[PDB]
Order: sequence, then structure tokens, then C-alpha cells
Amino acid sequence: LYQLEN
Amino acid sequence: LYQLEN
Amino acid sequence: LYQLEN
Amino acid sequence: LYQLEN
Amino acid sequence: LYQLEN
Amino acid sequence: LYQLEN
Amino acid sequence: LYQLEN
Amino acid sequence: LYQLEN
Repeated sequence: LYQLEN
Repeated sequence: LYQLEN
Repeated sequence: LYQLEN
Repeated sequence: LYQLEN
Repeated sequence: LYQLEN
Repeated sequence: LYQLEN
Repeated sequence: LYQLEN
Repeated sequence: LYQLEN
């Protein structure tokens, strides 16, 4: 799992 | 921006 | 920014 | 687990 | 100006 | 991710 | 100016 | 992470 929020 | 991987 | 890995 | 909040 | 890359 | 606002 | 990288 | 605000 990899998750990025910008 | 929103990015998701699994 | 929010970033998560497992 | 690795987690970064900015 | 607005510029975005991912 | 790279982001520039001017 | 606003600049972000991750 | 690198962030610059001017």
C-alpha cells in the first residue's frame, strides 16, 4: 500500500 | 491531487 | 500533504 | 508502516 | 501561474 | 509530486 | 510563490 | 518532503 494526498 | 496504489 | 505506506 | 503528515 | 506534475 | 504556484 | 515536492 | 512559501 502507498497513498498520497495533496 | 489524490493517488492510491496496492 | 498526507502520505501513508505499509 | 511509515506515515507523514504536513 | 499554476503548474502540477506527478 | 512537484507543484508550483505563482 | 508556493512550491511543494514529495 | 521539501516545501517553500514566499
